[PDB]
Amino acid sequence: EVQALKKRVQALKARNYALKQKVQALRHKG
Amino acid sequence: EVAQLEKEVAQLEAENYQLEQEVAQLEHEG
Repeated sequence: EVQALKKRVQALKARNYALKQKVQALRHKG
Repeated sequence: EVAQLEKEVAQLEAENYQLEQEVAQLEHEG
């Protein structure tokens, strides 16, 4: 956890959380 | 959660990467 990795995880779910939400919106709606 | 981050990364790294590759084509025009 120690802001060793805990500081890097925020870089994966940060943008991922956005796409994961719009992903289906892109393929579906167009 | 030190032993959790080690897994918290592979968790997103697997998803964040799975989307970034699909989103790069899905929202090509949008």
